Amino acid sequence: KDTIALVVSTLNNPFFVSLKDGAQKEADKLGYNLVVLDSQNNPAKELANVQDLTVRGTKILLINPTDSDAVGNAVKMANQANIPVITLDRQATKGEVVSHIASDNVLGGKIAGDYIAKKAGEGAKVIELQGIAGTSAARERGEGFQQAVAAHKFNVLASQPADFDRIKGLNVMQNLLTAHPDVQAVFAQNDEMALGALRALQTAGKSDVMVVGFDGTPDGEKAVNDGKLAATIAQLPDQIGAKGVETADKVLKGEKVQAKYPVDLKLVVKQ
Repeated sequence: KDTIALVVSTLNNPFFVSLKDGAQKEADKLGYNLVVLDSQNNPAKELANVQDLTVRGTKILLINPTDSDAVGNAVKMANQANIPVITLDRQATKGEVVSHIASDNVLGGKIAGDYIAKKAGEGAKVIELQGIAGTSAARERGEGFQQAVAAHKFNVLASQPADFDRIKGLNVMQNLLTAHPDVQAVFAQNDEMALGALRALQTAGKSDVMVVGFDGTPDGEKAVNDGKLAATIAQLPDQIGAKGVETADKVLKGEKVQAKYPVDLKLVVKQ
């Protein structure tokens, strides 16, 4: 029985427990023994986990980095030991990686935009609240939304960062609202920003302006069920873990794998 190892950023969040669960079910299904190591959101422990795995002759390393920049050296221990590395959710800035499996953030953003078109109409006047500048999530969600901006002929009144934060989402939306009162819809690159933006619009007496979030968090999905948030984009973390294990399998069977395998996601609306 061959062993596939999974170094997970943390098991303290439901998102990553699903990622582990999806990886476990797929591994069982493909006939592998999955060794799971928790990094406890600490790069030093992640580094120790990868070193432990190298000396125990692991065939492939599935690693969900605690941080893209900090994982560099952990990937390098695996690279030198000749253990193929596959990243999950977060990319590794440095180090040789055979494949990266994450959500299809581009499709996510396009989905959000298509929904805005469905409810606000073609050529709608929209505002976009971006995530932290430089992060891959903000970049990919942004280009996905731009695909919907082109296809649906959206007029983007404003597009500014709110750094994936609820308080900044609130304050930025407040500023943009007064400067662009003709806004018909908002696309926030995470539920925190969307909720922040919702709070801002509620305070100005503008709950007729639809807000679309992203992430499918407990708070985000709750807001959709209450009829506050028009929608959210839920990720499928279990599918990231499953696809990662399957890609490891293809690598172990002597196959050449794609660099990326963007995982599908779903539009969450009321009902």
